Amino acid sequence: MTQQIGVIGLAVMGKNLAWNIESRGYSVSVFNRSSEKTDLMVEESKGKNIHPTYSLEEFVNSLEKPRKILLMVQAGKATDATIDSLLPLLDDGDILIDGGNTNYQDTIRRNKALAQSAINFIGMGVSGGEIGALTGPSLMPGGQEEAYNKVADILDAIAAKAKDGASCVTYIGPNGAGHYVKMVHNGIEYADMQLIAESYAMMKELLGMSHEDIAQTFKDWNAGELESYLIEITGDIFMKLDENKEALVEKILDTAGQKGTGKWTSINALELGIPLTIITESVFARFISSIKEERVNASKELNGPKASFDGDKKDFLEKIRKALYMSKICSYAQGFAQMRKASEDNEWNLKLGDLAMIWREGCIIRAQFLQKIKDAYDNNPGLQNLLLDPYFKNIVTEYQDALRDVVATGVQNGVPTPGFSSSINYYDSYRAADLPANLIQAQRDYFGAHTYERKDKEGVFHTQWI
Amino acid sequence: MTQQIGVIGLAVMGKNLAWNIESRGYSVSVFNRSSEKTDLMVEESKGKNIHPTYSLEEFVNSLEKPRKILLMVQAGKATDATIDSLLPLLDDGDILIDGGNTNYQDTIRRNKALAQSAINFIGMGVSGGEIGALTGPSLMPGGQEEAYNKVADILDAIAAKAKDGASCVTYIGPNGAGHYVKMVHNGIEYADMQLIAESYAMMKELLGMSHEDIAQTFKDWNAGELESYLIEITGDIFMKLDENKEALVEKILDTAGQKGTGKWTSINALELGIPLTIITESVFARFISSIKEERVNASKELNGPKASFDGDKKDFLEKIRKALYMSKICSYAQGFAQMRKASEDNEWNLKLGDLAMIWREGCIIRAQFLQKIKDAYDNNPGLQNLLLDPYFKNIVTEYQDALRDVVATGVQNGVPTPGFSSSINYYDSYRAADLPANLIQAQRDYFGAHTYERKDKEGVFHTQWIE
Ligand SMILES: O=C(O)[C@H](O)[C@@H](O)[C@H](O)[C@H](O)COP(=O)(O)O
Ligand SMILES: O=C(O)[C@H](O)[C@@H](O)[C@H](O)[C@H](O)COP(=O)(O)O
Repeated sequence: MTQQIGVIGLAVMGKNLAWNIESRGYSVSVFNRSSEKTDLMVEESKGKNIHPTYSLEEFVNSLEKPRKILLMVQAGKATDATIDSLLPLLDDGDILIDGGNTNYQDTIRRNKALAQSAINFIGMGVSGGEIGALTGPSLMPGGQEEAYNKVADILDAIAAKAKDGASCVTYIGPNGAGHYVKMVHNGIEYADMQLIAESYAMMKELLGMSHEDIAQTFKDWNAGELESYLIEITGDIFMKLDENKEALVEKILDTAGQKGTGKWTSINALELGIPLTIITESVFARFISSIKEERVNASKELNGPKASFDGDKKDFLEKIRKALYMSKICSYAQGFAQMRKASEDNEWNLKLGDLAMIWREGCIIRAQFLQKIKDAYDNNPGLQNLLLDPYFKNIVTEYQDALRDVVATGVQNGVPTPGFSSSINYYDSYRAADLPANLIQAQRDYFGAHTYERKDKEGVFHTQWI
Repeated sequence: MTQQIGVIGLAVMGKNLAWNIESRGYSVSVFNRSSEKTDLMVEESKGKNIHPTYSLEEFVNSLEKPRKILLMVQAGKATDATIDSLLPLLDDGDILIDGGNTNYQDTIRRNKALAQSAINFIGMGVSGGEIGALTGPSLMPGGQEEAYNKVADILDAIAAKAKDGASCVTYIGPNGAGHYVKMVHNGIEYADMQLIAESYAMMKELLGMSHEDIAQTFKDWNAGELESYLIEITGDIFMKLDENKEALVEKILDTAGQKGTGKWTSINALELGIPLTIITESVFARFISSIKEERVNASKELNGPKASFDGDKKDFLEKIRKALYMSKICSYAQGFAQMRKASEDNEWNLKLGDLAMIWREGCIIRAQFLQKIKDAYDNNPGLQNLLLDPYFKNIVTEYQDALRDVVATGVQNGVPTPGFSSSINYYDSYRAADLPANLIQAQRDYFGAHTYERKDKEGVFHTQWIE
């Protein structure tokens, strides 16, 4: 008479999640304010246990208590509009689940407001794309821990499974913790794609490699430690030829699009005081990407060196490979330092090892790399920074020679390497016992009387320099 | 019996500004809610036309109308609290001037709310420090234009005077444009200091020079095109001694303090879609400087190359100079691109040439470099980007060779150069006709079906990439 879970908003992401839930033996109610999308789902659901509803009242009354309602509607005001309409129809203990690409600060607000109406609110990050939602995504749910455990069985059944069987879902933390770490996953994803793009730019501009050799190189890289979904599809992309047997990717306009999640991570890092240089450079790299016609006009006015390489290209290709793997470690080390601080500031008590665990499959950044981050936190739960992990430390201690060679060669040949440059600069600053920040403190004391501390004496000092 | 202008908040900044005003022949009323500071300044103003008040009602009733009130109260709630209590006592046409380090969005809110009660509001950036506030600071007032004109004489009197005879103050724009431009100034200031810090880092760790040679180099640089207040005081700083013959700068804790305007500029750039890489790296550089204990522990676990240099040090030191000057050009170009975008979105109608004009003196980033920015916009008011100005373009055309050599050398010797690196990366990215964002777009279409556009034909496309 009543279904076990309900899904509002039946675009392709909501349709696929509901179908995923139904494929595991659960009964699902579906509703869409525009009932035409409900009418096509039912025809695409011949045989499936999908119960359509054509009103919020009928939808809510269709669900067993405590009601489990998954919100898969457009982010922003539509989500708040759907919440406000449901609130009069719900009963105490009902559970709302926002699976959209929501800013975590809105989730904090909705969770706080709804809780005063005795209503549970789970903001859940969902990663994996359209195909990921239909077969097994990465799921980052945050909110009331008790309400999570009441829906954990459903989430665990639909989530992607790692090679050790563990489902790629776990309780992240209170209120907005889930949507927060989904935002950080996307920020990490930005840097992964930009580092691949810089490897690609070096192979094309500096080495003059054809699209076939570019694809084969990424495939060879994918058979080793760099194995990842993004590197896999990068190999497939350079295989996709077009009308006249040319690389289709070479005819795509170089203007990188964006939703909020990219700039949101960088803004949050700045607010928290975390040096998220690599991801931020990637976000900034998308900004420069978008002013195409301005760059086209600047290319005719500003000259640079002509890229040339007189050495062994296969040896240098391997240096790019080392540079890519080391830059991932530096980028992830920054992203996990941000989550550690956000956990502390928001009192989320995050378990960073669990985040790497649920990112091993389902999500876009999924890679064997994620298993070694989990190994890092499994070996040392108090690990203060990824660079200090014994395995990762041994890598960057080795690969730094190739990363320096790759950056310096890119700079002398006019090939921009913002992600590579940021990684090596992060490694050199983080390991530096003494930075030139003492001169910054001396200047601020000069013109602003901002005082300073000393390296030998303890206390606060001010100096009349002139 | 009445005064011409009033100052609320008598810490050092509000004090010196009140004394600056009084030094020009104006009558100033002063107030501070904690009367401790008020009693002290009346002792410090023996013989000066300073009328002290000891209640908000007495303060307002002591000023001639339209009343001109300079608020120098702690930013945030204390400033909004002062406005809320002043409002019932004011009359239509009165003018409030907030001169603290205020987030421009707060100024937008206050201005529009107070406009509904016929109260003018001016958010004025103040740059120059305590001494600069006493003699002549840079002033960036934003608000109602006819409210600025009724106080323009006072501001022009107290502002620093460039050697054109022009004062370092202009009507910046409506509402929060004054505090916005002040915020970008501080963001630019962060980068100027980080670039100087990197230049110094290359001298100590790579070239092995000591404080004597480092100081004389910055003075040598300050005689040429790089002449700036910041580079000048750097040379002075590397000469202050421990009284045990040591350079005092070397035993200062390398944990850079920071306040809002630094990260505010980067956060704003990220909201506007502006590539502010150099200022942002400098903000991030201060963050990583703060975890000193985390760094000293990493210093014993993460090794790197032993910095060694064998070539001609004087040629390379000159290369560092060219690297510093070109990095400023890219950094300022990013900052002035941000301001151009911000005025477009806020209809502020900013005149960037006037900004560089009033930063020629009084402010912290003041330098002959800012005459060239003024000369750029005077040469081309529709300048797309400072890098396209013929003078700057010729500089970066030649200096890019040096900046590459410095960045490559520092990278090979483990000396971090985040400002130098992001500047040459900005140059190579801004001038790149074709960037590798085509691959990023292809990937976003692969896993997200976000679709893409093409270079040859036109329209929007989505592709089945794998079979
Ligand atoms: O599926 C995921 O892992 C992420 O959620 C990501 O795929 C996001 O949802 C968009 O697809 C890309 O976002 P941008 O437009 O910011 O690249
Ligand atoms: O006069 C100026 O230009 C500034 O107002 C200055 O006095 C301010 O104190 C710092 O430049 C801000 O930088 P911090 O955030 O490092 O203080």
